[PDB]
Amino acid sequence: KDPQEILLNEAFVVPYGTPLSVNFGPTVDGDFLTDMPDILLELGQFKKTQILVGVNKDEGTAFLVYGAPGFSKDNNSIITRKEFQEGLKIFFPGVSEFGKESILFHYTDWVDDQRPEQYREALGDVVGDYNFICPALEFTKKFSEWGNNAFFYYFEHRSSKLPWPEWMGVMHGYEIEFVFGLPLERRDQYTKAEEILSRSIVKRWANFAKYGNPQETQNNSTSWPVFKSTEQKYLTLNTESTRIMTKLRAQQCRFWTSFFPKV
Amino acid sequence: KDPQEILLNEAFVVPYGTPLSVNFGPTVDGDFLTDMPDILLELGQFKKTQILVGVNKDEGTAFLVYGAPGFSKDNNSIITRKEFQEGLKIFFPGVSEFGKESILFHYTDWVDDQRPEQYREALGDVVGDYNFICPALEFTKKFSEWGNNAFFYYFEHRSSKLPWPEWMGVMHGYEIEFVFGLPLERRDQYTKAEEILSRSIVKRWANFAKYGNPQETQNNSTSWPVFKSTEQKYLTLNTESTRIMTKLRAQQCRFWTSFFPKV
Amino acid sequence: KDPQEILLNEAFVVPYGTPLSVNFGPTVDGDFLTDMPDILLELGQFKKTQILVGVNKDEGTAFLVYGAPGFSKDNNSIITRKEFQEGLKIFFPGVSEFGKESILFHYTDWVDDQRPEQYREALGDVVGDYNFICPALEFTKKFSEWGNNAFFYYFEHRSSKLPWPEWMGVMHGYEIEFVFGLPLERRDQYTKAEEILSRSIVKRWANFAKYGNPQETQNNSTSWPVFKSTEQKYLTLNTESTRIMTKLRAQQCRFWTSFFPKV
Ligand SMILES: *[C@@H]1O[C@H](CO[C@H]2O[C@@H](C)[C@@H](O)[C@@H](O)[C@@H]2O)[C@@H](O[C@@H]2O[C@H](CO)[C@@H](O)[C@H](O)[C@H]2NC(C)=O)[C@H](O)[C@H]1NC(C)=O
Ligand SMILES: *[C@@H]1O[C@H](CO[C@H]2O[C@@H](C)[C@@H](O)[C@@H](O)[C@@H]2O)[C@@H](O[C@@H]2O[C@H](CO)[C@@H](O)[C@H](O)[C@H]2NC(C)=O)[C@H](O)[C@H]1NC(C)=O
Ligand SMILES: *[C@@H]1O[C@H](CO[C@H]2O[C@@H](C)[C@@H](O)[C@@H](O)[C@@H]2O)[C@@H](O[C@@H]2O[C@H](CO)[C@@H](O)[C@H](O)[C@H]2NC(C)=O)[C@H](O)[C@H]1NC(C)=O
Ligand SMILES: *[C@@H]1O[C@H](CO)[C@@H](O)[C@H](O)[C@H]1NC(C)=O
Ligand SMILES: *[C@@H]1O[C@H](CO)[C@@H](O)[C@H](O)[C@H]1NC(C)=O
Ligand SMILES: *[C@@H]1O[C@H](CO)[C@@H](O)[C@H](O)[C@H]1NC(C)=O
Ligand SMILES: [Cl-]
Ligand SMILES: [Cl-]
Ligand SMILES: [Cl-]
Ligand SMILES: [Cl-]
Ligand SMILES: [Cl-]
Ligand SMILES: [Cl-]
Ligand SMILES: [Cl-]
Ligand SMILES: [Cl-]
Ligand SMILES: [Cl-]
Ligand SMILES: [K+]
Ligand SMILES: [K+]
Ligand SMILES: [K+]
Ligand SMILES: [K+]
Ligand SMILES: [K+]
Ligand SMILES: [K+]
Repeated sequence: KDPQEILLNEAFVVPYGTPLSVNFGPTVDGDFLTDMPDILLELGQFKKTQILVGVNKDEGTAFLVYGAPGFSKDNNSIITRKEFQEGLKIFFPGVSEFGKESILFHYTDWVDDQRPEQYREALGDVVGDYNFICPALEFTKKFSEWGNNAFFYYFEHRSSKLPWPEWMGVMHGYEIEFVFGLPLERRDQYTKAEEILSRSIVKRWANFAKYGNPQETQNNSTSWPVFKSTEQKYLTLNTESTRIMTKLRAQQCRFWTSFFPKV
Repeated sequence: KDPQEILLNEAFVVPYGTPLSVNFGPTVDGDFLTDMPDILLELGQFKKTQILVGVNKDEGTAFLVYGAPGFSKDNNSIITRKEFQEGLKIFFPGVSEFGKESILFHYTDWVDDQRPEQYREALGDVVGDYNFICPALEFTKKFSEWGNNAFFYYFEHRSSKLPWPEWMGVMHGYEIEFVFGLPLERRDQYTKAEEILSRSIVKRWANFAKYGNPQETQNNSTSWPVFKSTEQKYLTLNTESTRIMTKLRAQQCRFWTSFFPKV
Repeated sequence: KDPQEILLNEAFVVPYGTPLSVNFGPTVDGDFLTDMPDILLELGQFKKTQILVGVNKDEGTAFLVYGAPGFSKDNNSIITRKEFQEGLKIFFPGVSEFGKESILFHYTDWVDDQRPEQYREALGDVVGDYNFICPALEFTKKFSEWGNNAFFYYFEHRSSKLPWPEWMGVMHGYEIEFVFGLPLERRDQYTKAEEILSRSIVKRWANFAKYGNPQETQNNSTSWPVFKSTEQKYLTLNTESTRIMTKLRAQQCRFWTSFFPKV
């Protein structure tokens, strides 16, 4: 077959896709991957070395405009309860009714004003916590239980040049340009504070690669503590103040990690 | 003398007052107070029991409009470096030039954009950290070193009905109405979220008085951990999310507590 | 160029030198030195082995007669406050006025008699603590935090044959002849007690090189304890009594190490 014909048909090999559909991805091949990876991770079979792991504040939002009803990059995407329910259908196509109600339940006990943005925000969190944040935090706990140093960050700066709308917040993919040092180029219309954040991140990544320890040691910076099961400290990355915090998304991940998999 | 004549002359018994002038306050009388209290605190001579201690996010701002030049409750109070320097004169009347430059130094290493509000914000912090926040945190460390449980909070909600302007933030005195439960009165034009914050605070204060432990135990609330020297955990009080944080104002209080007193 | 012409011009490559001017010294070349060394030290990138580190009691004095006003090797160098201030100019040429006042402040709170030698002594200490003693003690703490044994000494014997005057005390460079065993030569007009001190030092250095442990094990000598962050024990070297002491120059080094670098 010519390549186009393979590509054109890729989208349909699946009965129903989601916006995060991975039609063709990694498998347990007996070669690159000798067993189910959940089992390797659990039983400590992996390279012993240091890791640096992190997530952005609004991982799930990018995906809502590729299919969830009531969403648009061109308006404020205030959605109703019903639209929320329909969005869960779109993101959780093979899940029992009870599976879906349980998500609705975990994410809609409002605190508390009847804010119009309640449902729009809950859907972004749902998508981001299940698909990105809770699996990242779970890999870091399990990896670190076998003795190696790990460091965990939570990126909460929204690029001043972001072409997406405000409601989508600190989006998935939009730390990359900080890590690669784009805002160090003064000609580029990023702010002074963005220049400084990128410089500090670039230093911490570089020190991690060279020395295994993602510190910025010269400019009175906050020390990045190791992530240990038990305390679960992480470092926030932002323009205002860098903070040491504990137990990211603790209630949400208990839901995704210990209950949802049974469903 | 008639009372008016005593009152009229109270303001002048002092060569130069500040907006926080306490012309007539507590003294070491040999009776109520048997020694200099700094010495009692240091050497562990005080009632052994539990304490609950806290501060508001912008303690110092209320005072800037009673004398600092360039300030007004009726505009945004953008001040220059020079006006800052003059404000230090107003707040630190008996202090050497070097004493004042040292404050300027600690508080004006900008991060970093040349934001117009830099000087206005630094002056509020200066006034609040010296007069309220660092002495509160220091009393709590010293008290807790002798064995008793202590709990520390940082109140960061600005009342929706605050008649003062926005720049003044979470002002000194404006937690009181939350503690006394004014926003529980639905007729009063506070928001739903304010109602819930006040209800939770009132419960925590009440449980502290009855049981010595300022927990809200029924509504999946964040546990308030004891404040210990070493970890120095505190609880944030706000409408969005309640957090456990460590070492409030650590760099600023090291300045006020260990250096400024020598000056 | 002929060598003389390079040498003649070396002194002027610098806008203003101090008596400790190092016009041409080590650099981060990418070769011998792969990164800024403060960063290597902080992050534990160095040979892991034992170290022996120390300083003399009056490191800074030798330098005062190469430029500080009011100093002379031929008189008692009683200087005034003003001369002190001028000496700080000579030793701290690129430092802000505030930087200089802060030194004056740390070093001139007299205890307390108005002794005429107050200013002369404070200037020697200033020069010695900043340039030699606090950096030595800081390298030893940081080195030892990564697990290796370290030993720290404070040499306080003034050679009986010292051609410099008395006020200059236990000068920089004048332990060397003890380490190399010059006073073991009985023909040389050093005292009996100096002979014994040199013999003990030579033994301790030799045992350190051979065995990693700078003990003198045969003559009922004081054991030299390892220097650990936390306790910070050191050994004094003198003719009368050898002592174990803690936290050399603790108040002065807190000044040089944690505050002065910001200035
Ligand atoms: C925000 O936009 C969405 C997205 O759909 C629309 O895109 C808009 C920018 C709009 O101008 C229109 O061209 C396009 O249909 C709106 O969702 C749509 O809602 C309308 C109701 O009139 C329905 O016809 C559609 O079913 C629905 N489309 C999808 C894909 O869900 C949404 O109402 C709007 N919300 C606002 C302004 O809050
Ligand atoms: C904000 O207001 C201050 C306060 O002083 C003024 O109050 C204003 C609301 C104003 O309308 C006027 O009635 C009153 O004087 C301003 O500070 C003043 O600045 C002016 C410069 O024109 C000086 O004349 C005064 O010295 C000074 N007063 C004091 C007490 O400091 C300030 O300039 C203004 N700032 C803004 C708009 O950013
Ligand atoms: C100690 O000596 C200094 C050094 O300067 C002088 O050296 C002396 C030994 C002296 O005999 C003279 O030959 C030479 O000038 C004295 O400092 C000098 O003070 C004089 C005041 O008469 C000034 O003329 C100089 O500015 C100053 N020189 C320098 C280089 O600073 C100092 O007064 C003297 N102190 C004593 C005796 O306590
Ligand atoms: C450290 O120093 C200055 C700010 O005072 C700045 O130019 C530089 O970017 C900082 N370095 C890092 C790695 O953040
Ligand atoms: C607990 O329960 C409900 C919210 O579900 C609320 O009415 C009440 O105020 C809460 N109680 C406290 C003490 O916060
Ligand atoms: C030990 O013994 C004698 C003194 O009793 C002396 O001659 C010798 O120098 C001492 N040795 C050392 C290494 O100090
Ligand atoms: Cl329903
Ligand atoms: Cl490790
Ligand atoms: Cl915690
Ligand atoms: Cl200035
Ligand atoms: Cl108790
Ligand atoms: Cl911490
Ligand atoms: Cl003076
Ligand atoms: Cl060792
Ligand atoms: Cl001690
Ligand atoms: K968040
Ligand atoms: K459930
Ligand atoms: K704050
Ligand atoms: K200072
Ligand atoms: K000494
Ligand atoms: K200082």
